[PDB]
Amino acid sequence: REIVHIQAGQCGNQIGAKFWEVISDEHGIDPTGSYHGDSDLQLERINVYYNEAAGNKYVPRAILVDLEPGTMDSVRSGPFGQIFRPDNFVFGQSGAGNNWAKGHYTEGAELVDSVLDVVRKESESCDCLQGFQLTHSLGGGTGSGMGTLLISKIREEYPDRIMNTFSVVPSPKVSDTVVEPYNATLSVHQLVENTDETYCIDNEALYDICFRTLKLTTPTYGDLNHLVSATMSGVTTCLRFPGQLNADLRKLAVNMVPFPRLHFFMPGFAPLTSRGSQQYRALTVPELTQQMFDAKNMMAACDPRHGRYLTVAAVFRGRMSMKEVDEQMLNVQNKNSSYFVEWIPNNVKTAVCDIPPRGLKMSATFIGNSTAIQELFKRISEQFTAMFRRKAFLHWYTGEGMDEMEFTEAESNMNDLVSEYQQYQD
Amino acid sequence: REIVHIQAGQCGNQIGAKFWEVISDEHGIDPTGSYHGDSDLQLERINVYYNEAAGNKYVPRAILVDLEPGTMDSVRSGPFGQIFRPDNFVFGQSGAGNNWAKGHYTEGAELVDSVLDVVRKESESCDCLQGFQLTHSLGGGTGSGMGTLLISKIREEYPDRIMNTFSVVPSPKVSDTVVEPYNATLSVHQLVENTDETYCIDNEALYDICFRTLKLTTPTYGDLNHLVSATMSGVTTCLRFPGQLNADLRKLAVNMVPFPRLHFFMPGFAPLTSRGSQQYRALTVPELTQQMFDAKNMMAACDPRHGRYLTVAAVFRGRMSMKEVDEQMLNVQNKNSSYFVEWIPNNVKTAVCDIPPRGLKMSATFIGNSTAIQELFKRISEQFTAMFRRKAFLHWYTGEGMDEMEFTEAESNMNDLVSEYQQYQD
Amino acid sequence: RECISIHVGQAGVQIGNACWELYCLEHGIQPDGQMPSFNTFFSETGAGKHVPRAVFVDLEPTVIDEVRTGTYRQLFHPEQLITGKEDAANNYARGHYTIGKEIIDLVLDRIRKLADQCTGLQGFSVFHSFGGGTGSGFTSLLMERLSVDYGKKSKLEFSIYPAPQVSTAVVEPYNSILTTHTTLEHSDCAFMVDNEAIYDICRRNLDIERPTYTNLNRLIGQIVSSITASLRFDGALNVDLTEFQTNLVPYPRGHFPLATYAPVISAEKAYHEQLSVAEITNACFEPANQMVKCDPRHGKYMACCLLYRGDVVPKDVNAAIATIKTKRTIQFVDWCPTGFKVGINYEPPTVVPGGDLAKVQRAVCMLSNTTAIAEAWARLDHKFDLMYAKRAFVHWYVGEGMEEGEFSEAREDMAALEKDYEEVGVDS
Amino acid sequence: RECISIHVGQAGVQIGNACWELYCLEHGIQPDGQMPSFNTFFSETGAGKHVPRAVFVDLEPTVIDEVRTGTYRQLFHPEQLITGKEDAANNYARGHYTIGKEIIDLVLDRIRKLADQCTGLQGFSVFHSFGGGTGSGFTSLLMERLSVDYGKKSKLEFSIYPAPQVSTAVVEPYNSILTTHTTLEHSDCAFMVDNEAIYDICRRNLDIERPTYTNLNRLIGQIVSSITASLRFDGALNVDLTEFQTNLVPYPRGHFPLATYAPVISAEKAYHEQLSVAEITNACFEPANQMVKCDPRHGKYMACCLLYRGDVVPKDVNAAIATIKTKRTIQFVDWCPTGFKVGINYEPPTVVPGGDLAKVQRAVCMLSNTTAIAEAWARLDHKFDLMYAKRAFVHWYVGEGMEEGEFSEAREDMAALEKDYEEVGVDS
Ligand SMILES: Nc1nc2c(ncn2[C@@H]2O[C@H](COP(=O)(O)CP(=O)(O)OP(=O)(O)O)[C@@H](O)[C@H]2O)c(=O)[nH]1
Ligand SMILES: Nc1nc2c(ncn2[C@@H]2O[C@H](COP(=O)(O)CP(=O)(O)OP(=O)(O)O)[C@@H](O)[C@H]2O)c(=O)[nH]1
Ligand SMILES: Nc1nc2c(ncn2[C@@H]2O[C@H](COP(=O)(O)OP(=O)(O)OP(=O)(O)O)[C@@H](O)[C@H]2O)c(=O)[nH]1
Ligand SMILES: Nc1nc2c(ncn2[C@@H]2O[C@H](COP(=O)(O)OP(=O)(O)OP(=O)(O)O)[C@@H](O)[C@H]2O)c(=O)[nH]1
Ligand SMILES: [Mg+2]
Ligand SMILES: [Mg+2]
Ligand SMILES: [Mg+2]
Ligand SMILES: [Mg+2]
Repeated sequence: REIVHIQAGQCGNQIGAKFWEVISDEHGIDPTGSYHGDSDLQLERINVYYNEAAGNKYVPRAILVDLEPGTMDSVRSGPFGQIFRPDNFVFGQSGAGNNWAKGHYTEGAELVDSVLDVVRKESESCDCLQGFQLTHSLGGGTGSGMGTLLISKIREEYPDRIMNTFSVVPSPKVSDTVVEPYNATLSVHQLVENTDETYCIDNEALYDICFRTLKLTTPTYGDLNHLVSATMSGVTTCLRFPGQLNADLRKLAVNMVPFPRLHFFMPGFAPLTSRGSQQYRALTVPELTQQMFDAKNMMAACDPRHGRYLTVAAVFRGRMSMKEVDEQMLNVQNKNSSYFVEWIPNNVKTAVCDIPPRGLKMSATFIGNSTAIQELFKRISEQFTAMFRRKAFLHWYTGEGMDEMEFTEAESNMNDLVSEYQQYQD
Repeated sequence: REIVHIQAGQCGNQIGAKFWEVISDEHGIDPTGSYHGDSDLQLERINVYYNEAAGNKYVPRAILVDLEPGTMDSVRSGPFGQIFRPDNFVFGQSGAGNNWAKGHYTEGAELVDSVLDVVRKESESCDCLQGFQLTHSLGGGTGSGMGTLLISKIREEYPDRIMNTFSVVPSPKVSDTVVEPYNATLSVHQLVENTDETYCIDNEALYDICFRTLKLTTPTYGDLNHLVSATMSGVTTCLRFPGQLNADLRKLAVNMVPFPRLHFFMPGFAPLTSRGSQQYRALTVPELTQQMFDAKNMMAACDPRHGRYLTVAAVFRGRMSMKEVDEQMLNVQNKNSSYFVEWIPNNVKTAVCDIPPRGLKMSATFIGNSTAIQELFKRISEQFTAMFRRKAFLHWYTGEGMDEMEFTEAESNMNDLVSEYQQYQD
Repeated sequence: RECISIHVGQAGVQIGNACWELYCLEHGIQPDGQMPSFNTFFSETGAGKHVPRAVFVDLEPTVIDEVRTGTYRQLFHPEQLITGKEDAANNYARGHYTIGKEIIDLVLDRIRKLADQCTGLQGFSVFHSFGGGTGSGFTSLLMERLSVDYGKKSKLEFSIYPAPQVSTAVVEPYNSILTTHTTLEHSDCAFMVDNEAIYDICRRNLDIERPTYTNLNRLIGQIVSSITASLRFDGALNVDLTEFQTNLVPYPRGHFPLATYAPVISAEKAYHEQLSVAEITNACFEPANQMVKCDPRHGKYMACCLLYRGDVVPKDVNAAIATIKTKRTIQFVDWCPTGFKVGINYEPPTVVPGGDLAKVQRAVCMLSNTTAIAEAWARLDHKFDLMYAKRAFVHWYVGEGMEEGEFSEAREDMAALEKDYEEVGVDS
Repeated sequence: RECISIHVGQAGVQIGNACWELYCLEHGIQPDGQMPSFNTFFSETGAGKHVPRAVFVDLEPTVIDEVRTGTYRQLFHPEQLITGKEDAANNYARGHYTIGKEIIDLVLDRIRKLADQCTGLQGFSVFHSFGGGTGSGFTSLLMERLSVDYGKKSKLEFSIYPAPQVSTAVVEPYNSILTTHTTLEHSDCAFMVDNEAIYDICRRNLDIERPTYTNLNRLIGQIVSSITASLRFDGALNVDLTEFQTNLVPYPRGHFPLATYAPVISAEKAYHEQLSVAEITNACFEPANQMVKCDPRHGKYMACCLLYRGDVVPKDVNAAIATIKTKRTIQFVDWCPTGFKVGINYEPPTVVPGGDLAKVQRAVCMLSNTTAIAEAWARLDHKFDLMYAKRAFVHWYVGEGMEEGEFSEAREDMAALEKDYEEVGVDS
């Protein structure tokens, strides 16, 4: 039942920082690693994410990896740096320069072999691995490059374990580097063959959530990465705590993947609104389902209603009735049937567990698999072709040794994924 | 059984402000939304106008809409701004300039789509809608323009729900803008096809009530809009509280509309007199019926006795006998038979409920449908033609894109309405 | 719902001097910019200093230097104080082109800066004379460029009308006529004011022996704030600048409402007097209180708008209107039935320390579109004719590049304008 | 992640003087070396004295002696102060070979010493002029040797562009062109700056009557630290020098980004002004704030990078970018879709005691690869042609051993460069 988490790149490092913060909050673990919880259940499945160290202290089953010391140090300096063991800090000293070729192909590979040995050590300490979780960017050098190398090696060693990853998706409004589409394309190409699932979160959408719904004037990554961590913890709540339905991630994978190559997901979250209105809220399941269905509360920058749904997973936290949840989610499909694909009767599946998130009575996490997602791939592929056709900046990757066909084939596979969404779309 | 109310424009915003104030008074709801009532009946049908928020707090089922932030803010700053949720404040930032073309045709449409989504949200939260209530001006840009757009979209979505609206009618003594008749004509044209009923209240008459009967030297909108709210609450008293006759608005619609296109009403109210004389009053049903019949206590600027009645609805609040009310209202018809149209034996219909207005032992609301109303349409149509013939100011609407025939046809339909009143008149 | 104030020439700047002083008085703004409290006219810096959203332009340093040496120089941002090095010699040719064309780009970019500072610009107001150089000619140039980039934003212009008495340039008719045309082409609403009528009010209602521009500007400035500040502050019946466009201009050309204002009474005569809403509005329909030298009883009305400050009730206004309709001699044109618009704020009228007018509890601004304006135009046409008949001084423009036909043309355009007012006045 | 600063000639050294002064100001370094606190630029001795990782070379003692007599002479290690005995007479022939060749080996070994002192050298930055001798010629020699032993380390060069106004050598075009070629051959990124554009900024935005090099250097120095110190100190979005290579150079030849910087405002004008992230970046896209004499509106963009200091939020930057895309006139070349890179530190901008610029809460450095750079090259080509047409002064190089064809060659190489910029600008 255990999961090994790996943080790659600043994105990975900071999102994961928030993730581990939250998970320790879930179990009553203080920043020193000491358990001071509230419930027995907090310990009962603590093993998924922690090792019990002498003295009832816990160590997160996760590896922090990068090519820049400063980042790693900044994470270690904060709360929760203390909970991590020195053994999990693997890093170099010179970033990749946002170059997948440097991260994946050359330099990052040098660290990856040591990372893998630590991975192996941890998998050996585990009783039974459930899977692996990676947090990284789709556009960065170690996040997409190094991280994808690591993934190919882990899946190689553990074919039946669940490989999932959470990753930051480029947007026209975000884009930092000109070769960001190049890095994305190359990573996608690999991820589509080497993962079981990946979550596509876009900072653009996250900013909109923060202002529009959360009424923040200054969205920061500290809060943006908070929202991501909410969804990341949501997906293993049932795994960690008793409940009624679908606790296992594999069960979820079975119900969420109709076709081997379409494994990209749209996370969302409810309740997600500022405090000002919270005094007028009345959470009910219909209320949570209204917010989860609404595209504005999606973390992915994509409106599902533009495409069609293949699968929907909803995970509920806190004590709700079976009827209420199952009736209401059925009703979502009933009322919005035009946005679902007719192949699957009962497209909406639910998971329900008995432990609510600290501070809320109830909560719900949304995982969608809709053909609308192809739009995100269009943004990347399009931008790519413009660069690629002229070979602008290509020399920086050819300097590493990357072949034009390596990129060409990478594009090809991206085009395949879009076409497959279209084949299922309609 | 539920009603969604929408406040459009300053008129709508301020009249509705008083309306909601009154409705919360009716049910014992304080400005925070907390219930501290007197009776069980106050809660028993609170659902028509409220949502129960966590903690026994209630939220008014209504949307506040305008193009000017300041107005919206001023409403929100007062008592009862707190009772409204942020979700119901929909507004832009630039008024329409009193231009129906800007409100209906262009700019207001941009907000209307978001308003409608909120409307839909609320109708989804309801168990069963009874209908919709709008409060707006006939002469303003968002009140008549935006509001009429909104109405066409709502009726489209809910054909069998009751669409009623309360609106401020221009008068020669009130008239602010030169294009006010233009806005009125255009709104009328639409309202006659798209509503089930509209109440025609004229500030002129209201001022007369305030001074003549209420003995006020300085009539203010704060009090004028109070009188309107009295009548607005009167029509759903029975709906909200147990009684004996005609609680439903649809029942009233059935009894008040003899012909599909004649759906304009003359509200009035009793008791309506200053305190000085109240010590000499002795309310009886004859007393209430005397005041309600008397044209001076009508809120519409029109004397029914100049035309003829098609229908009369009287709603009584408080514990009165059946005989007293039914005998006396029969006697009104008997004594004033010359002002009723002979087509309908028993032109006067009554509704009687058991809950009196706070502060009174008994009260009565008058709804008339008399052919005299055509005079108000004459004032508008006449003024219109003078402007229209010369095209003074027309360019401001043609600037938006309005066609001379759009206005021509609008006039035509106004002329039809007057002719139909004449056909029934005699 | 913000705005920008543009002051060109000494007429525009000196009037502006009183205007911003008044704005300080309206909100308790210290000369240093510190103000504890108007965001439509000011932006705020992190220091808590507020800065007037305005641009002051003078092709001769002189007046701007005066600003720079005054107390409000700490309020104004240095970039807003723009100056040339030579005036236009009272001459449009230089104002509009030869000289002014060399500075105008600076000016426009500072305007853009402010335009970018504003979030929701409603528009802007410009102050200048008709007869000057910078004030007329430069102004023309300015409006040509502003209508390109802003377009649709409100273009309010306040123009000083040359009086027969005061006349400071012999070619004022020429300057004025050239200008007029361009204002017809690009303004949304022009308000022309005659210093000679104002003087008459000051000597009779304010009882002032010897009026100066400083006193004259105070009066005008207050009127302007009664139109704008009063919209910004909110009251009962708020009336936007866009509503004025919509309501005051029947045809694209008739954009010349005139202003009348009351109470304009000295402190000494105000004792003892209390004016009701109706009484003040009766003063507003008296020619003797008209800020433009013309006869309101002669012309007809097409549009009228009354704005109220302080203690006013709609009901009292309603009664006042009936009185105007019945008392008067307000011949309204058939083309507009009844056209009276009413805006009522709660903001009370303000008083300038060391002022010349009484403290008042209610105040009324009258804007009106009347056919009497043609009268003023007729006077200017005649004056032009005389000068142009001889062609005296024509070389001062022609030698700067102007074309004879340009002058003919502009006059003709004014003649057309006057004729259009005739036509609208013809009942139909 | 350390670096070395190399200062050659008076241009490089005097700029360096301000640069190290600024570094002292950034970290509270005393002239004696004592500092209680930058390890990328300083190494520490057991005394707690820190030593600037830099080498100062001047073929004439004069300037180095100035350094030696200044307060920071206790900061600098004597071995880092290298001097010759005669200048290059403004002449590459001597700078690069005849004279400079006799010292360069010393210099390189001192560099090696520092290279061995660093543990993880990211690279180094060099300061010099294009028109001098030592600064251009010697510099060329230097880069030839540094690329041999270091290779791959970052080669950033800051070159002063000869202005038409200031011209101190008649053979500057010749000096510059010879140099240019070699910088094309061995630098990774060259930043040329025009003192004449800088003066314009100082006289208008800093309001300085009489700019000197000491004021000019302060401005440049701050920009350079905003690029480097700001990377060393860590912030939100740290951006390495290798990322600049990767992101700013599309083809091996286009390594000439230009710099623009804002806020460049005097204290007096800064009062009252508060600039947002967006507003500062709007200043950064204005030609008037450009540190190179060219027109950014003329050319097209290929790459742009904005670095932020102090109080900046990514969201505000995102909005600013949208504004630049929509406002502008930023014609980006098809070859690069969207190329805007953003680096955001937390380190606030610093102020030099006795400075000329206001204290600011946020600051923005703009680096950009634009086709407008060709313009500058065209000017130099022309000047060369004139001199070379006559062959005036040619004997001062030829007599030192230069070959006629060498000059022809170098010009031609620049012509090719300009043509390559053309080609990239051609959309495809
Ligand atoms: N929601 C978030 N996205 C981030 C964050 N930091 C970076 N990013 C995003 O990730 C991508 C840039 O990547 P990184 O910082 O992760 C690069 P990384 O450090 O993995 O590799 P290098 O090339 O060696 O620097 C890009 O889309 C940034 O915009 C974060 O904290 N939160
Ligand atoms: N009984 C009342 N009538 C009002 C009130 N406010 C305005 N009105 C009347 O309504 C019409 C003017 O309209 P508004 O304020 O509602 C205009 P609105 O804000 O809907 O649109 P805009 O054109 O965008 O300003 C007119 O007949 C006024 O005389 C009020 O508070 N009470
Ligand atoms: N109300 C008012 N009118 C003024 C003021 N100053 C000048 N005027 C009038 O405006 C006209 C004067 O314009 P000038 O001052 O000559 O010129 P200018 O428009 O500033 O521009 P230049 O001719 O280039 O100097 C005359 O008709 C004056 O009566 C003032 O402060 N207030
Ligand atoms: N910004 C800036 N430019 C400078 C400074 N000193 C000189 N320059 C410019 O750099 C060029 C001068 O180079 P020189 O001082 O003649 O020569 P050098 O490059 O030091 O080397 P030699 O010719 O051998 O003395 C001119 O274009 C000057 O305008 C300085 O301190 N700051
Ligand atoms: Mg990194
Ligand atoms: Mg309004
Ligand atoms: Mg002047
Ligand atoms: Mg020298």
